[PDB]
Amino acid sequence: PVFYSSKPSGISNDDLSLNTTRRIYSRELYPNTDIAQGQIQVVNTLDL
Amino acid sequence: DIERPITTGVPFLLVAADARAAGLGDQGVATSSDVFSQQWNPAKYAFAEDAQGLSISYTPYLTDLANDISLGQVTYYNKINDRSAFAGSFRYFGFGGIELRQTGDPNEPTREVNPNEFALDGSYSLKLSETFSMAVAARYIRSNLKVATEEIDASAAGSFAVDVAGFYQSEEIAYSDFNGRWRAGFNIQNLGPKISYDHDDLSANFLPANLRVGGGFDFIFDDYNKLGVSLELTKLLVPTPPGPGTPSQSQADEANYKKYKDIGWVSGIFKSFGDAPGGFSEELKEITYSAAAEYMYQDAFAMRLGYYHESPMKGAKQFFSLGAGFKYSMIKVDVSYLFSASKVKNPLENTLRFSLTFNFGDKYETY
Amino acid sequence: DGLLISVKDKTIKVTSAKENIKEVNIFDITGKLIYNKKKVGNTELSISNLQSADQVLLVKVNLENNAQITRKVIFK
Amino acid sequence: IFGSNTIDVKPTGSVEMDLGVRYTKQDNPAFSPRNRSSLTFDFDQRISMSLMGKIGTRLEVNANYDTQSTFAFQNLFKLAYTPSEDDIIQKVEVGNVSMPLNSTLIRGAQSLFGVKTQLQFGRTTITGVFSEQKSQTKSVVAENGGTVQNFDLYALDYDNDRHFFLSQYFRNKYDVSLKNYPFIDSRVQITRLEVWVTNKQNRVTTTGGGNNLRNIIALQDLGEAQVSGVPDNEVVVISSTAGFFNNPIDSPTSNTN
Amino acid sequence: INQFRSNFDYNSSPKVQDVNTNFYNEIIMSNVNLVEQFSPLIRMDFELKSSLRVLSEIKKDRALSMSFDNNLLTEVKGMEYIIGLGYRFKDVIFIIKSDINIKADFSLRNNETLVRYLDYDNNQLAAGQNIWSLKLTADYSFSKNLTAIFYYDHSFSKAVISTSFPLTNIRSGFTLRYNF
Amino acid sequence: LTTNEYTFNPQLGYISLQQRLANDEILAVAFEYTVGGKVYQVGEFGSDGVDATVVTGNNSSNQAIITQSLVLKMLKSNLTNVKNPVWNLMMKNVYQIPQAYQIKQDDFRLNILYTDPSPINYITPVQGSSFPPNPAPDSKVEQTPLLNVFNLDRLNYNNDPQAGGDGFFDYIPGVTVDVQNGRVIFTTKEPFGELIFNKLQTGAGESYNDPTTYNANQQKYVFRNMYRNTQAGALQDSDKNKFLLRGKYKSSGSNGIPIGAFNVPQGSVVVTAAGRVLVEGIDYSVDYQLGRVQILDPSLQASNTPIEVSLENNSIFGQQTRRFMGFNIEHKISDKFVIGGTYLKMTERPFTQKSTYGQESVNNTIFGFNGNYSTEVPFLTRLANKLPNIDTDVPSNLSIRGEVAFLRPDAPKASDFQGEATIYVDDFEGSQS
Amino acid sequence: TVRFGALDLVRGEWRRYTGTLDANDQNPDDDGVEFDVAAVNIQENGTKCPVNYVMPPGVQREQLYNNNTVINQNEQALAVRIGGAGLQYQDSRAVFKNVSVDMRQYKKLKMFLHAESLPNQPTLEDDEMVGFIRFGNDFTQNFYQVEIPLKVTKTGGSCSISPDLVWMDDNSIDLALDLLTRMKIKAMSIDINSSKRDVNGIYYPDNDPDLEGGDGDGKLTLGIKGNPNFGLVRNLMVGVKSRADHKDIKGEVWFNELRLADLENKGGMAAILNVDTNMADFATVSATGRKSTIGFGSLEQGANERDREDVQQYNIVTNLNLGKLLPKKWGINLPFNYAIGEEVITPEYDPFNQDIKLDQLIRETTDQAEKDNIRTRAIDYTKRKSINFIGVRKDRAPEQKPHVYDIENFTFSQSYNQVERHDYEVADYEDEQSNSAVNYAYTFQPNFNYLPSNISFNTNILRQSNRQQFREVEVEGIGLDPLYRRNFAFNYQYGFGFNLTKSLKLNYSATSNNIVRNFLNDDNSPKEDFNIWDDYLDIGTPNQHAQQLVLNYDIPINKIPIFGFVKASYSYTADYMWQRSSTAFSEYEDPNGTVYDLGNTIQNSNSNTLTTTLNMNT
Ligand SMILES: CCCCCCCCCCC(CCCCCCCCCC)(CO[C@H]1O[C@@H](CO)[C@H](O[C@@H]2O[C@@H](CO)[C@H](O)[C@@H](O)[C@@H]2O)[C@@H](O)[C@@H]1O)CO[C@H]1O[C@@H](CO)[C@H](O[C@@H]2O[C@@H](CO)[C@H](O)[C@@H](O)[C@@H]2O)[C@@H](O)[C@H]1O
Repeated sequence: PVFYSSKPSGISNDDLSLNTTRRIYSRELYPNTDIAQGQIQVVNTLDL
Repeated sequence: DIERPITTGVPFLLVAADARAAGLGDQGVATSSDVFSQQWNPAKYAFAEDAQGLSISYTPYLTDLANDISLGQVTYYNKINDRSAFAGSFRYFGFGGIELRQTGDPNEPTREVNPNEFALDGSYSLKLSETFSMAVAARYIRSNLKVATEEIDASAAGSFAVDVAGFYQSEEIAYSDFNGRWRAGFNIQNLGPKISYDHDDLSANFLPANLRVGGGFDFIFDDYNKLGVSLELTKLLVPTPPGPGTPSQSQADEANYKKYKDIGWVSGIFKSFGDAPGGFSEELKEITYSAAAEYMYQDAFAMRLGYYHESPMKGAKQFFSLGAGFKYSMIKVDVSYLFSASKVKNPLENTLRFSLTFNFGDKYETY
Repeated sequence: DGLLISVKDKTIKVTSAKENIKEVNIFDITGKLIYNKKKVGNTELSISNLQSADQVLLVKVNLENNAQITRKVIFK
Repeated sequence: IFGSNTIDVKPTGSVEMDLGVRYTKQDNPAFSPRNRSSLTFDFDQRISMSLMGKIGTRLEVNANYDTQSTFAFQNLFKLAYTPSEDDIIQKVEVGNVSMPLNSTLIRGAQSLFGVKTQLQFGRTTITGVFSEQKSQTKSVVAENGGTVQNFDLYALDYDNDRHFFLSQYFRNKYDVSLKNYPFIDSRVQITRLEVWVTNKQNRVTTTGGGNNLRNIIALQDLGEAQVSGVPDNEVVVISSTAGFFNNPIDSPTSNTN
Repeated sequence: INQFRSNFDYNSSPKVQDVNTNFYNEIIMSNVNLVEQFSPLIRMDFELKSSLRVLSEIKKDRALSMSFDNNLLTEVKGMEYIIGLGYRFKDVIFIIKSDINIKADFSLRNNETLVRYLDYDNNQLAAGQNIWSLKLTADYSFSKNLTAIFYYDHSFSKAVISTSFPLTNIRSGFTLRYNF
Repeated sequence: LTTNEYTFNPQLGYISLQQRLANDEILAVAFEYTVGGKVYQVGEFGSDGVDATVVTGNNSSNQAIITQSLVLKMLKSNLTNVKNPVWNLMMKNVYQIPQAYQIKQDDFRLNILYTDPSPINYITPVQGSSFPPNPAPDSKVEQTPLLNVFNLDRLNYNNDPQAGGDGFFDYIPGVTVDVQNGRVIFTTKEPFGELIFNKLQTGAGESYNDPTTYNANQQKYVFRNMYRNTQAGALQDSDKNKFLLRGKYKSSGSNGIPIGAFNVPQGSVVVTAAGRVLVEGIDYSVDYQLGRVQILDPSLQASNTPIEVSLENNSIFGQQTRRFMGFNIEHKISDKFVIGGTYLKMTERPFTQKSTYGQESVNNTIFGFNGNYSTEVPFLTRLANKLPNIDTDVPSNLSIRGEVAFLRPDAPKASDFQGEATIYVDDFEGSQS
Repeated sequence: TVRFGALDLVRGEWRRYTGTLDANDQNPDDDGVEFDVAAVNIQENGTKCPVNYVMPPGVQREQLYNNNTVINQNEQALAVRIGGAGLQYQDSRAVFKNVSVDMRQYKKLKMFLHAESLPNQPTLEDDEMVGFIRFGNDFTQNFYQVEIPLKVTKTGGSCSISPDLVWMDDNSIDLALDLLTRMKIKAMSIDINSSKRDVNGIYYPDNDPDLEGGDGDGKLTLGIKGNPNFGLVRNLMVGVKSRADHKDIKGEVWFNELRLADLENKGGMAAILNVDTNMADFATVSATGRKSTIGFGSLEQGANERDREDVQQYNIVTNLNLGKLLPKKWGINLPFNYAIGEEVITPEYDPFNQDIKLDQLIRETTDQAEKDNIRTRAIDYTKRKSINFIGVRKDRAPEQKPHVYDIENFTFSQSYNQVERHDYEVADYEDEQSNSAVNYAYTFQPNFNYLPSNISFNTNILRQSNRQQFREVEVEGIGLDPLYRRNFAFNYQYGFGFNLTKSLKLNYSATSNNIVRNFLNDDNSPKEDFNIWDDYLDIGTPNQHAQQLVLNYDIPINKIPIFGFVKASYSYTADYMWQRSSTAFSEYEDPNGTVYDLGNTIQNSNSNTLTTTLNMNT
């Protein structure tokens, strides 16, 4: 999450929008799933 | 059932934190002035009878399952003059200390985490006229309800909100059988920028902006018996999420959700009035109501009945509430119980909310 | 007080020191019975079957001497 | 409406309120840099209040609120309005009310939270109640002292993966040696036994019966002799038994078999 | 000796040596434990006339265990330093005068487990623990019913083996108690 | 394993573990036993086995380490394989009695029944066939109790042999019962397999290991697949798991009846001996804090009559909210006649609109009319005064208490689907973990 | 780059049933039929390609409160996919589960079924694939089977299909259980070898040319094989069968919301009458009579917890103070207790078949002998009688000197309990128990002293007789042989304490338990015509004997004025126990024929203890 919240040096917003590096949210993959406010709202995918 | 509930962050700001108001069906915008009158209507803090007061309130969650999961509130008001008052409250919903263990060794340092959610607000209330007063409150809300794991960040999410309240209390007017008193109040709460739990500007949730309008009348008998009947109407100032579709199949839903989430809070407050296929007849459904009657004997015994009803299509939290209050010398003890009447399991069932307030300082006369 | 709860990875190991476990009930923060084992009679418990849509889940275990002890745990 | 104006409702006990900060830092290299340290605000309440009193010799108030125990049978709230004996209403009870019934077919509820009222018309007593029940029924059967527990197992419900024969010799002798029980037609007496399991605890301790960690190679056919009534391939897994055995067909299990 | 027993191989048979060419022993055992405990190694407890009391105690223990199944020496060492200070400031003025009771508890526990081979230097650090803690509390009675207790607990646990991580827990704040 | 982590039978040569091995865990043993004057060892012990490590050299630059391994006997393999004899080493004739720790004789009853569908304690031959003619006395099947069929009943109360048994389970603390663990062990390793196969066998052409050669009577009762396959694999043979071990055991521990609850409300305990309600002050005593019930009636203690104790425990969690309402009339006809009309209604609030089987909600109503009449009877006192050596003056009394109650049950409208009271056998929302 | 948004090993509660269901195939592990079981969710399968998953009409997502927020729970259905080569004409594939369901209180069994054709596969036609529910005790011998042809949802256009066209009411199963009961009654008269049975032995009323009305349901096809019971459903099964003669069908079927509806809410009645009278502190008579009808129960009892049986019970207890019939000059405590009672329980459902009402089965029998057998075997009759003479003793006089030979020190306790039972399991059950206890106790009040401080002695005669005869449920013609258990015992334990010296203290105790074996012949066979009062005062052969001896000695060594500081003290506990071996040991016979006596067992124990203070001062 450091790549998404606290923008590190050397990383631009273009590198964070490629569909292979962008953050995945639960509404994108599970639009019909209701998550309590304040809980995890992102899908922590396993990238190979 | 519930069709298209409003998805707003930090929902615990909309939960009653004091026993007195919770026994009145979660209404305090038009009731008599009290120390707990910060979450509901700070504008009547200038109408308080005592110089200053402090209060601690407790609301347990899942009483049958386990303790330490509760919402507490600490409020402190102080009026320097007869026209102005400074108040400050702190609400804290917490699951208690939770140990993290991944080993069975008795000698193993265990990390203790307390996923919590608190809101600290301070309000200034100024009595403009002899019977009318205004109040401005600033609130900081922090949420740390998640636990830090691998690939999961438990960084707390913070936000600010502004509350504008107004309270009117007419003088004691005599009638044929009693000398009652009229009260009215309005309060716009949670006006601030979106709170982002993921710390991303693209994924941000609206603050639970609320609008409460209430009015009440007090019948006074024998100079030592009071019966205050009050009614409050509550409406959220957040646009309704799109339902079936308001333009393939999932493309319309995705576009509608993207359009809904790409709305500023300033614009969203004005967009709250409408944004639905239904007209004013269906728009009236968005307003929940609460009707309460409080009986006061010798200003030391209080018996409160309340009925709070939300729409069946959103929220769907309809219940009755009983409450009792006792003042011995300077300490008021309030206990409230809730009888649910909705098809959904209310998490406040079988819960006896408690409140304990100490009032001290000089006494100010009430007009 | 005699019990050593532990959540290593998608499992909840329950060990009762010098006592016998009778029943273990696991609740989510909503109050739903995501797991129930009415009959164990063993010192060591290993659930390893929770779904845990949220992180904080409540477990309630009673021993052979009817000692209701509840300990909140975070699911890992 | 009330006998007097005196109110002696008195509180007792204690209340505590803790406000502070909790800072936790765990040096886990796998954690995110944003999870370097967690600084949170801690607020705790320890309400331990009781409240006993009367209001105008007509209201009796009894409350006990303590947030350190099960609220189902420890947090109590009782309001009792008792008018004069000449009034139609004899008792109004709010809170922890009870509904005792002097009947066997219709049992009442002892722990109820709600409204209970009592009216008396000359000689007819009407007791009404509307509440929530905080208890559950439980029925037990006791014969000659202690309770009786009934079990209904099935054949497939045996205790699996817990009981093991020490050898095929014992397995094939079990049925014959127990034909005339309680007499056991077997002179075998296990004098020493050591059991080794896969070590997933990976913990070293002196109080756990010593630290006896050894490399183990377990053979399936070790100590296996032939059986008169059982064919060889049901006793050993070795593909060819030519010269494998060097003892009589009914030799007891031993390393030299 | 938790479990010694007679050996059947120790008989009148001509076979006297085992596979390891060792003469059979009449009594055979698996583990032998030498436990030593200074509980405490020292305790200095002294109170001054200024209401200051100091209680310091050093405790130590060893749990040597020789196992003949693997011929390994498991040595568990433990050291514990405890310090406790109690002071009472007299006539502290906030119109409000009260005494301040200050209690400080410092602790330092070091535990270590080694597995030693006899034939060569293979001292294995099986487990370890190093936890120090400091708990300060200060009481102040504003009245007969209202009391305030300032608390500060600081516990740091270092890592001895890599399976555990250093853990710092710092709780601090105030506790207000009102009695009726 | 430590000595407290397992037990073993010195005579029958089997072991029982404190914790079962439901995973790929490997079990190895080394045991030495004595038969008369002979001593047999089957494994390698740490006392007589090879050294753990042998080191050659003085410094690590030229040191050679030889780590030697003990040779043991495998009881459980790393990879499960039912086709190997190591699978047969696991006992499948041991049954764990639920919540049993100290089961003892005179407080333990066990029976074997055949549910098809009702529980029947004997085996009938399949239609068109009959049991083998002229069976041995120990191999009786025709009209024979199942305890005698499975060799669990051949002794009297004092463990002495009897012709047809005493009809009760043979309690041997070393052969058939594990007292400290509350386990029941059959006298044969495959009681529901080879034993009943031999009981029903009609010739030498029928072999137990070849299920194609059965005689249409072994095709019904012989559960071979529960011994040649795992329990999950044996689930495929559903028409064989028809034998029910039904029994009871008495748990006392200490003096007093454990009602399984603490700090129960006063007056919430009702005790019934043989259909009559006992007196809370005369027939029994209740310690509410410890939840103990002590029977004070001298005749009832040594009576063997099953006593039903009902109580209301408030130490419940995760239960549906119960709304209890109703009224009770207490009209008084005369100074010695009371008529009551109690009416009550108890409703439950389900968590959701789908009530799964077992978690059912009730909407019950019960209304009853009762009459109490207590009168003084000087006639009985005067009659007793005519007895030889009785000259008392205490009044005699009579009391008639009648009560008629009607129960009308119903289900809450919350747990109703399409207007009907719905209970979901399986909504398929709990599957697929 | 491959980003797994989710990666799980998914396990199901419905097991893929391996093994053939039709006898025509006999080789299930062939035919290349890919049978898969999975789930379809509203949260994960809402955009499915053939048909987007939608809830059945009327089904709403469950709503809960997680933390001040309304959360809609997931709605899921069980998907069964048949592909590869396709099912044969009558071959079927099903998934099963082990449950325990009692559906006797509900009238309707309901379920939602959906059918669709696999993509890139030949289209499945209507009335070709059939959804069947098979429930009971097993899937091969005893089960109810309910089959329904499935209407295939049309695909090809938009993937989003309305719920009414997905979960069609034509494919929905709605079965009345009275149809199952009637089918079971009809199949009772159908022999297992009759031609009306299929190859698998399943009896379908719709395929019976001699039966009018079929199975009673025009949409569902009902079948029964081996007398199952829906009052206890141990096994449940849902699957797909085929109907296409010259085809191999492939498709996906969704099962959703298998439920029980139309609860039977008929009430019940109960009546209790109590007559309690006390007569001049001498007589106490308490008569209780209870009569409860079917369906009565408590408020909190569930659907299956209510009493499915008529109960008629009474109990009379009489307490008499017989000692008051004697003059009070010599007080006698002689209480007499006589407690009789009996209960008759008639079940709502016949114990045989466990799911047919007793009245319905009795009416639909047409056989007087069978009707009588069914009526008689259902009755559960119990009768208890208890006679008690516990506490028989003579009270001490107001001013009397205690003596060792005084009869007032004795106490007598007699108890007789008799239970007669007969129900569906036992045709006759007799349980007699007699306990006679005589207790004696005395405490003496004021070279070495030889007068004991106390004397303890008590004897116990405990006789128990159980006769248990199991019934033949088919006919009341012969029955099983009765089984006899007897526990005639004679237990006596005595003890005494001695205070030989001011320091010495010797407590001795000895218990002996003997077994009376007068009811056995020369061989190990009990005698049927034996009475429990035959020889009551009979001492049997010894069975167990325990002795305990505790000595305490303070060692008064202080008499010599050289060792006046020693405070020595010695304790010695000696225990002995002789245990008689079972007859299998004392009369063991080897296969060679020789009879060997293996002897009894003896145990001895010492507990020596020495404690010394040894004050070095003085
Ligand atoms: C953000 C909140 C800050 C915290 C505020 C604490 C205020 C403490 C003042 C104690 C108090 C308030 C009751 C509060 C109790 C709630 C405690 C909650 C516990 C939660 C678990 C109790 O006083 C009552 O209690 C009795 C105690 O038994 C007292 O008895 C006696 O008690 C002792 C003599 O008073 C004797 O020693 C004892 O012998 C007697 O018996 C009585 O005097 C009285 O009935 C009385 O208030 C009074 O004291 C002064 C002191 O300067 C306060 O000055 C204020 O300070 C700032 C205000 O902070 C303001 O800025 C400032 O303008 C203002 O000058 C005023 O308030 C004033 O009115």
